[PDB]
Amino acid sequence: VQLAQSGSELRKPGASVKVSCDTSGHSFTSNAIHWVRQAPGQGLEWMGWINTDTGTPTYAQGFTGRFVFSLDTSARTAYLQISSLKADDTAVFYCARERDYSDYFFDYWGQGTLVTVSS
Amino acid sequence: LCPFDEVFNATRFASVYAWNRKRISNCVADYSVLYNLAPFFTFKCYGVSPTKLNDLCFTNVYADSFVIRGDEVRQIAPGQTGNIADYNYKLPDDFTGCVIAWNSNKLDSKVSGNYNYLYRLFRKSNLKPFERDISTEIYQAGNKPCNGVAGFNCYFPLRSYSFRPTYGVGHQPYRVVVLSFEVCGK
Amino acid sequence: EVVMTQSPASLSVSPGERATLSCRARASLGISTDLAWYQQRPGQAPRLLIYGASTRATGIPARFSGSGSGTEFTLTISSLQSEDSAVYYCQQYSNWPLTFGGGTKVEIK
Ligand SMILES: *[C@@H]1O[C@H](CO)[C@@H](O[C@@H]2O[C@H](CO)[C@@H](O)[C@H](O)[C@H]2NC(C)=O)[C@H](O)[C@H]1NC(C)=O
Repeated sequence: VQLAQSGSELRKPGASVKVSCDTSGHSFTSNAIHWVRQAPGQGLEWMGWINTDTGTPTYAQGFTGRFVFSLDTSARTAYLQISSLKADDTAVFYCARERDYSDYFFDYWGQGTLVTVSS
Repeated sequence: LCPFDEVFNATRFASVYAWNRKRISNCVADYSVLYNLAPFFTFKCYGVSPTKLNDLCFTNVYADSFVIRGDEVRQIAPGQTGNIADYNYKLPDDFTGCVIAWNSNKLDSKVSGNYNYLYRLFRKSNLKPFERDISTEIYQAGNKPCNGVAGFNCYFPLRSYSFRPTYGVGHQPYRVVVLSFEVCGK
Repeated sequence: EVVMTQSPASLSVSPGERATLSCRARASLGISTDLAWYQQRPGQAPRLLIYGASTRATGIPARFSGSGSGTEFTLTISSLQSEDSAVYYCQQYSNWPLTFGGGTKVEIK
């Protein structure tokens, strides 16, 4: 219920950021691990998901092109790639994993990784 | 506008033997959102040309959605025979509409096997067009009555698809949406 | 996409008083009880309160009772405590623009 992600990270505009999400703390009967973005003041925004053991990523309407989902060789930890960071891309990126298969609500949530775009 | 994205993008698709039927009435139907999507691997239309859908008005539009494997996608057509056509979903010989199917291996397949999708294997007689049979009575394949007890020559009519990612293209799950025409395009 | 209009945008109700949170979705055909209620206390990550329209997640107290079906959904919290002052989001797992709600800031008088 407390999937371990990576820590907060400061990246200059135009750089790239690596966000991890360790999932091996529990046993999951699901093939999907979802990514949720929360702005520093606004609400939750669903980014997409990546298919575990298949590696096929899916993105939302506004989170495509610069956002890349990737998995591990062991298909446990899921990585998040943001390239060409803008000054408005600072946010907290939550890693959500559903408990049962095809139950698309997120019982298990990550601690949250806050990327900051400044100088 | 018409709620096509409530139909094609829905998370839950029903098994083929219990296919859903969604009413689409009193709306503007823009069918150009269907053509220009990369994953739709079968946009087949019967009696209407696909490029002329935006110029036609229909009194009702019914969207039947279900999940089958790739090998029986060809079975969803007027005048077709087999397990899906005869026992699960029959299209009339004078069917006027479009059949849309796309591979959903990332959504409906599980490495340990997705048993959630069922199809009807045994039935006394072939289904009439657009007829739905959700009965799960024990099929009597022989002479001795089953009395609701499965066993020898007493088969449960429903079977499980067992979708897995490692299966071949023909064995992967396919999400099928059938549009029935008989709602003005713009 | 299915867009939620979660209202009121901010509540302020006394402890021990029912707080009704509503989440309407702009879905033509409806959701049919495919709604999930989350709770994000300041700081910590969101916690799944109610999956589906009515049934609650494991470990959730009986106060968090859910309701609604199709388009109009309502979450009620009975006998609020100081630890229920959080932000509540609603999600549809019906289509695949999975969308969260705008959120409701619940405040204790
Ligand atoms: C189902 O949802 C997908 C998004 O996951 C829609 O795909 C988008 O469609 C719009 C046009 O309507 C395009 O501008 C986007 O680029 C598409 N995004 C992706 C990721 O494909 C799709 O249109 C929806 N289905 C229907 C019938 O509207």
